[PDB]
Amino acid sequence: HMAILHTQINPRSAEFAANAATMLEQVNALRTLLGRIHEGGGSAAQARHSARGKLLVRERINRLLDPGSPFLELSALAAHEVYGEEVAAAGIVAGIGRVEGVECMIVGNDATVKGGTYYPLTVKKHLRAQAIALENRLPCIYLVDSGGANLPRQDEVFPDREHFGRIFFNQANMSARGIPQIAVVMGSCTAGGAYVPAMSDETVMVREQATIFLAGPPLVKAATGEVVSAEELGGADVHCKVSGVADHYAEDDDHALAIARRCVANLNWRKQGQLQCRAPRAPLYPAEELYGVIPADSKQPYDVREVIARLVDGSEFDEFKALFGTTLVCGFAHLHGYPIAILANNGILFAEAAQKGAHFIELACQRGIPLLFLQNITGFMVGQKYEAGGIAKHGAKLVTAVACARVPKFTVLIGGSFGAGNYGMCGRAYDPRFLWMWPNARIGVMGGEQAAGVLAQVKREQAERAGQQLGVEEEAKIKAPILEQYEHQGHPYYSSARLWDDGVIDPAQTREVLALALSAALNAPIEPTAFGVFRM
Amino acid sequence: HMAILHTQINPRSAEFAANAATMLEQVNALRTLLGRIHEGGGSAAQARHSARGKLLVRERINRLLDPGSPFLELSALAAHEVYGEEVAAAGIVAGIGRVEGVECMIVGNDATVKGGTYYPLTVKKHLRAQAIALENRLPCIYLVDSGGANLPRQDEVFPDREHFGRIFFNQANMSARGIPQIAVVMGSCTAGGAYVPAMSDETVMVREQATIFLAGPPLVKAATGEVVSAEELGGADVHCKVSGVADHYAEDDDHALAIARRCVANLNWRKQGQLQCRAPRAPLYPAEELYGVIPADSKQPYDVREVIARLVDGSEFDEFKALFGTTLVCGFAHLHGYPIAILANNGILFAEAAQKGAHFIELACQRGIPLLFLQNITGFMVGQKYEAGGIAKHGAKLVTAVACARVPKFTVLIGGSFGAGNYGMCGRAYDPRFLWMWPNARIGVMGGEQAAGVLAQVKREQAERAGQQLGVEEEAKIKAPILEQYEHQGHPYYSSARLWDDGVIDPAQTREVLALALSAALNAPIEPTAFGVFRM
Amino acid sequence: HMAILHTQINPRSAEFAANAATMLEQVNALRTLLGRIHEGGGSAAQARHSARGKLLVRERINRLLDPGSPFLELSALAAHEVYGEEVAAAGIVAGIGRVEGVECMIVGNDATVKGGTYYPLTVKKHLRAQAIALENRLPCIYLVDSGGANLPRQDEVFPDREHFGRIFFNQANMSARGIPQIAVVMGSCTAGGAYVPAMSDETVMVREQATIFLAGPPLVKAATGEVVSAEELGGADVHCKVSGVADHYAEDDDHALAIARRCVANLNWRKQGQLQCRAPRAPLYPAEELYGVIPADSKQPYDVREVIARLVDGSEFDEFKALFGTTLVCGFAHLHGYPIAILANNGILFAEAAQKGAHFIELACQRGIPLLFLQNITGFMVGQKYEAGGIAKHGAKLVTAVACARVPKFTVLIGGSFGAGNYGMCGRAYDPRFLWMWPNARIGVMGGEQAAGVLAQVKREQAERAGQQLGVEEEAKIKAPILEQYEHQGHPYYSSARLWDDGVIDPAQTREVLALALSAALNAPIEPTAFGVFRM
Repeated sequence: HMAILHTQINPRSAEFAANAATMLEQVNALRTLLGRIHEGGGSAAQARHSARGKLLVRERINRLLDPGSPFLELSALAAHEVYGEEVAAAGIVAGIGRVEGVECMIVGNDATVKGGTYYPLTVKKHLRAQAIALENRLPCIYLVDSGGANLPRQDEVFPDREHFGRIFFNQANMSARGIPQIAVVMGSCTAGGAYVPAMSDETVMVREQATIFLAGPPLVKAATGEVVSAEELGGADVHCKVSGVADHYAEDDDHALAIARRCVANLNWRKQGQLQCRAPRAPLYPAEELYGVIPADSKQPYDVREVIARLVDGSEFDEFKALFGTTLVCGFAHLHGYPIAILANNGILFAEAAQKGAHFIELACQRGIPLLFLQNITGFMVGQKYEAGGIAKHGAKLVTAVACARVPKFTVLIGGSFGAGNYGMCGRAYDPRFLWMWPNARIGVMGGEQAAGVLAQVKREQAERAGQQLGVEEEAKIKAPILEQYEHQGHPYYSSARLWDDGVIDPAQTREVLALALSAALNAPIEPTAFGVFRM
Repeated sequence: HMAILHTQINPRSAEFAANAATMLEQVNALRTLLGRIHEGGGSAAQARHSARGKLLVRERINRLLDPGSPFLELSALAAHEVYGEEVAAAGIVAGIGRVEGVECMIVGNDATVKGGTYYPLTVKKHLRAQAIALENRLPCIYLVDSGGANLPRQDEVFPDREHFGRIFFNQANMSARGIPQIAVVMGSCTAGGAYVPAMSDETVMVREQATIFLAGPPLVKAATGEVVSAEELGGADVHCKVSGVADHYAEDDDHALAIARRCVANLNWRKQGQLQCRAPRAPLYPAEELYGVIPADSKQPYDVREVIARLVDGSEFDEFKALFGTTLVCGFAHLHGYPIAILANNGILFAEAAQKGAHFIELACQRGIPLLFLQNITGFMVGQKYEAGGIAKHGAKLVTAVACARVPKFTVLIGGSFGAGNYGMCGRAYDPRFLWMWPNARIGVMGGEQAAGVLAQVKREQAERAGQQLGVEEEAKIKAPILEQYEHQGHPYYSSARLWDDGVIDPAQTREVLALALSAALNAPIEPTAFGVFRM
Repeated sequence: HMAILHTQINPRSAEFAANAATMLEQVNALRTLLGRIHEGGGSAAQARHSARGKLLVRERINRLLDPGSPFLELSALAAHEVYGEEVAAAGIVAGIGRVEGVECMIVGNDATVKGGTYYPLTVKKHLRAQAIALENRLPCIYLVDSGGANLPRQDEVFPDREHFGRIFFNQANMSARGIPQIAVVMGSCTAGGAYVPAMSDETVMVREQATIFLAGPPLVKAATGEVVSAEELGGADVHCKVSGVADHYAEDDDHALAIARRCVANLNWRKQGQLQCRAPRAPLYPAEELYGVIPADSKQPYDVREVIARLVDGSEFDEFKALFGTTLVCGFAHLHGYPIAILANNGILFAEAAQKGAHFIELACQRGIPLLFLQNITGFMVGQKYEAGGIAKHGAKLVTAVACARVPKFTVLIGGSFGAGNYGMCGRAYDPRFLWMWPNARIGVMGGEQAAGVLAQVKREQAERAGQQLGVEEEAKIKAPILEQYEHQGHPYYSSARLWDDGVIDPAQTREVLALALSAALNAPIEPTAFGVFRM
């Protein structure tokens, strides 16, 4: 009770309503866009797929999952506005859900989106799902239905370390670590794509539908003159009865998914992570109040404890160093019964805030407690006295602690994510198990207004050094392209299309997403931490 | 002696001379291009740098290295023809050489190239050098001299996992593993760049020259009105005497490099890798004969043992399964006294060749012997009988073995690198410690001629299904853009500019590069291998 | 060469001569006192011992050691001026020397000193020798010749954790760790003392001389009326032929020592510690110049680098953070070829000096380099701004680093050792492998002058609050007992008598003692370090 956060927010105030209006405009747009993405290649394409007697990928996932199972979908906005045409969800629906009680990473190709072909971001998404499965020890189920690669961009799909070949490196190394690899082939699987089922531990194929071959009919004809249909070349009868490239023969998609559930039921699976949990308790304030907590003006300060109060159990928060380095709020809580250690920005980073954050992370790592980072950061304090005071080495303490911490880390961008502050708050390069972004958030090497000031601040010198002065409209016009660049490149949709995050989410779903992610992370053991040299 | 490879090549034949002419045209072009890249930002830029009393980056590396030390330079062709202007070596010179007898990874910014600013490929190159240092346990020395980031492309430099923030994640985790991180600041170091020295274990700064600050003079003026020079804000006096962000105060570049050598002399360094070596012996045939070994026609078969004979000690090679799966040559040898296990393409991959290769890799992993992959691969055999014979699962055995092998692996692309064959031969996604490409090599998801045939093979159908036939010139014109795409995207310069490889090399330097790489790899221990499930 | 320390000291100056006079007065007194202690119980007692046909303990050690072997003697000043009578070296001569090439801890009772009975400090000395053997992995050889315990002080010899019973706990646990325990019984061994040979792995006894029994003749007579001589009760014939309490029967002391050498020759001993060493080089300046380096006034500042220059190889020293936190000098060197990391006081501790020292210790622990602490410390800076600046938490960083460091640590008190500064500089509670004290050094919770000021500063208030003032002689008389207390309790002889150190040494022998200690420490492996939470 003494740890309870008492809100100073009034859901009925004019300020709260203005904040909610600004946030809901973005949340409503996100819901509408996700609804469109759910349709894949669109009505006509979905109809052609169903006419082939195939279940759509989202229906396949629905039937694969235990009835009523939550599904944490990853990167639904992948590829949004990137290519010359729509490539919904980058052509793959991926996420974590329960199958025979086991949390599995499910990756399914959407053949209604450009025939299921792999664009550069399709590869990135398949690889990110595998990184999450490796880091959290999640059995993988690949629902294969892909017609090939985006050839005009083959140089961005095939050769490098993070290109298509890495999918198989990942399958083999996960299998070697005892993380089961299951493939369900439900359509085309050609050339290197054949290694998805061949390099899976168990492989199911749908008869008179699925095919697997290193070289398809056109290439066989071209190279040998041999004429053969896809079914005769590599259909289910060939691979389940003769070659053994597959292990289970399914009558149709529904049967294939039921066999995949049987495969999971026989994994003898045991979760290895352990935390001291409490009975879950809900926060004391409704999640939808988060819509009115963030000021409509992204530069306006507010008490980030108001966000924490709506995410944690019983709105209880035991704050660490509450009166020191007050621009970084740190403290312990529970979320759906799991103990968590929270770091949340509450102003510009000062050296004392970075010192505090590093010490707080040392406590969480000593105790094996997961870390939650709530980012709203524009930068550090500036000026001669701050640099002389060593702000670079104090920020370094925080970054070293974040980088070395081995407990599961989770990051939510609830406001700005700019410059070096992103690193100290566990941005994407610091491997939080999952990173999500709210619809109001923005990210960039610097804020657009700062970047614009430099082109302006400079153009003025070029004018003065000519006995002239820049006018008001003149300066506005000079700044325009830069402001536009940062708003475009920093928008949640731009970030999410490129997988700089695992999803843009409705703020009111933050607690649910974190609860599913924490449970998933506990399939793997909580590891001890070794810190590198701290520059004192 | 019984293991000696007796050549069937005649250095005086007309065929050998034709092959040599074709190869030397490419080798001569590579040498000329490397000579140009050595000049950095060019004559005028190098002159402005020297007039500031600064040593050029390659001269700094020359003085840092032990006298006479070989230097294995990484990715000199980075960024070639990628941006709208020349960005020589992507603005960083990186490589491995001896400093006080210790093999160190040296990464130096070239301030004569766009002020040392970080373009997207500059970040990729800095990260690749750190991956090599982590994987081979090499102390790192960063010669910092960078004016910032390529802002128009900030979205490709800053936010994601493989962007700028990963440099610090890497420094901290290497420090935690006991791989020393040394920074020598010799120019500008601003914003997030300040974390290079702040997050190094020991940091040297050149007085009245080097500066370090999270926010520079322009930003301090804009935010507080405070006017301060770069030297007063974060010069060596400030950071060595007051803040402690730096640890060593240098009088000039020469002194800074001498202090860096003292830092390495006190690392108490011991190499952890061990192999049973023999006294080194040279091959029996001159390295320059390699220029005439590769047929001028890249599609013409030749005996790859002729390449092996010119790379290994005494030209001795103990071949494994010589008469089975003969399109993949496998065997043991020594290179500069180090035992190695070689896999080299000698035709199209058949199931038996993949079976053989997987078994051979099991022997090398059981014994702790490094693997060398010589790639010249166009694909697998095609047709109904090959797919029914399980070629996909036999290829899978090879890929699983390559992916799981924990002994040091090295890959040289000596011809084609196409499709799934790239994976089984340890392409970039399989983490060979180093991967190099010869000047005649080509890489792609498929060969340009195969891709062209599909657009053609198809356009003919569209014509026939119209009672028409495609003419000879008509077909040539249809195929032209595809052939061009694959030759452009598959050229060694295109691959190397993007770091799909660690360097395009003169074939005659292959043995030397491999000897330096093998020695470097032995700073780390040789690890045991755990294989995933093999699909029998 | 660039790392060479160039002295600013003139061996011919008047100041140097004054310093040397003050130091040599103390060094000469120490040599004379050690010469007296060498005589044990004195001429008559040594004569009675020799008349029994027994070799004196120092002659036994001389014959046990390899010819020419150095001997690092521990705590020769133990018990000096503690009891009502002389108890030279607390009745035990202990130290490390080579026996059949193996560095062994030798502990020999001196039966000429109070019949070899154990006074409280005799127990402390025996236990300290065993702690050094356990921590450095040194085989132990106990030359037993003790008549019992100092009964009037039995409560300080027998019951507690650090009392006599701990000797056997130590023998058993060292044997369990594979650190050989060898006993050579050369005189009396009674009651609990019988467990020295019974709990040794191998035991030698001198015939018609050595005896072992849980209860001697007087007690057997008192309890059973049985009359038996010591020889008949527990002589060598009884224990080597009948009971098996001993394993080797010796004709005389000389033979017993030769058998002990055979026992060591068969230990199959291998040293487990490894460092990257260099060829040893002498310092560039004579060791005897150290006599003139320390100012005659213990409160006068001097450059501690002048001490370092006369201790390390080639007088080479690579200083870390030379211009920051300048009151704590930190840097790397070699001593008799061994790499070492030195921390040396050079003024009052400031927060920056403590930060620097903690960072320096992190480097030494990361690299596995032994630490050398040269203490001359009076305290930390005082006042409101220093406490507000967090001096307590910055000092805490240094103490945490010292406490957790697992590399071998060595401490030499070359001046003051006062208050909390003692802890941060690796005082006795921080387990340096060895701690020595120079003859000019002083130790205390605070300096005598500060303690005296408080009694005075206070007595003045009591006088003023009475309308009176304290006179000059009055104040001097008030301060007298306190100044006397601290000079008496802080003198090297007082510390050494109580084993707060392992020996008071001639400053010119510091390098030799450290070289023997470093070699000894390398019998054990160099262990990695785990730091506790650093309070940032």
